[PDB]
Formats: sequence, structure tokens, C-alpha cells
Amino acid sequence: MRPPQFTRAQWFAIQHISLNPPRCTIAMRAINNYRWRCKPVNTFVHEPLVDVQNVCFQEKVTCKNGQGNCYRSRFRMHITDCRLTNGSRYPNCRYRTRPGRRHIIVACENRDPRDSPRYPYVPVHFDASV
Repeated sequence: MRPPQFTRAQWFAIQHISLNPPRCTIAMRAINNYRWRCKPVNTFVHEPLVDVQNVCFQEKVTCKNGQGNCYRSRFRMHITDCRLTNGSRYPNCRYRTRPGRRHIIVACENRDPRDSPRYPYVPVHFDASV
């Protein structure tokens, strides 16, 4: 679940934007610290923050949940898919790291008041890795 201390945009960035190349088992720890079971699957976008934010102005598409506020990246982006190993037992979560470069789809919305006023419309959910 989203920890209440983070806005939707903040949690999206924590889970899905990687400045440095992600090694899944290391990078997932900050996420699973807020959880009570290992996150089974998680995608990181390894691109500058502004490039990920800018997907919110690209190709508008229907979201998997039926909402209309999703967008598909114009270009393939560098991503890393993290999948929990079959032997992992919470709280010790290990991941397989599957890098790639694909179009992404994100949901976007107006910023929360607790989000930076410099980005009025921001990504809040990772919808798809293709």
C-alpha cells in the first residue's frame, strides 16, 4: 500500500525512478521497508526525472483500470524489471534483475499540494512496462 507519509507522486518516484543503475535486491529494500510482504514485481525507469515526468505530455491512452489519464512514452526508455525469487521469504527479499528498453505507460495527475510546485502535472502510477 502507499505509505501515508508519501504523496502518490512521491511514492511513484521512490518505487519507479532510478538515478543510478538499479540492482534489484539492493534497490528494493527501501520499498519493502514500508511493506509487510515482499513486493513480487517492480519496474524501475532508469532515466532522468524530467524525462519520466514528460511522459505525462506524450501519447494519451486508456489505463489498465479504465481511467483515461494514462500516457505512453514517445520513445523506448531504459527500464529494469525486478521479480522476487521463488525462494524469497519475507523479510529477506531477493530479486532477479531483468534490464531492458521499452515504451512505458504511466498514469498522471495534478500535483498534490505537498508535491513540488514546479511540476503541476506528474506521474502517479506505473501502469505497464510495454
